[PDB]
Amino acid sequence: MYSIEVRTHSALHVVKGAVVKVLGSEAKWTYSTYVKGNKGVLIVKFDRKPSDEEIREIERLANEKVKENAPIKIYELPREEAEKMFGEDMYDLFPVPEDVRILKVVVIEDWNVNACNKEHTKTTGEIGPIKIRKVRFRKSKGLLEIHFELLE
Ligand SMILES: [Zn+2]
Repeated sequence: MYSIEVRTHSALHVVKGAVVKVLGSEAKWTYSTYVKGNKGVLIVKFDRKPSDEEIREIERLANEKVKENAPIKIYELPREEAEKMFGEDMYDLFPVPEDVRILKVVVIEDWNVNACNKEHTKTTGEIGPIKIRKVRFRKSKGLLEIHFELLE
């Protein structure tokens, strides 16, 4: 019972984790994301159009994580300490403004770690079913787009 957008924003972290499990470290860098209502889009740097099989697996794993109802942990830490603890992987391609010394790090254990200060659900179960609507690879930009939506 969080707003729909809070659930969708939380889904981005679950979807990213699935993307990395399926596609590997080559897709670990988020370029951008966007949420509107129950719809979201995750854009990561990648070098090819995933196969229908890979796409189906990303969706399955995302939903499996939701069903597990794992906790979505938030750690507030000095920026340099977070860097020592999590390394470069907690960041996306657009660096957090340099003046930010207090960082909030979102952790879904063994799934995804990301510096993000937005509101999130407390557990992955609160997100609800996730459906991948469209996947688009922009060869010229080296970016992979994953469009999805929440069933509630
Ligand atoms: Zn977030």
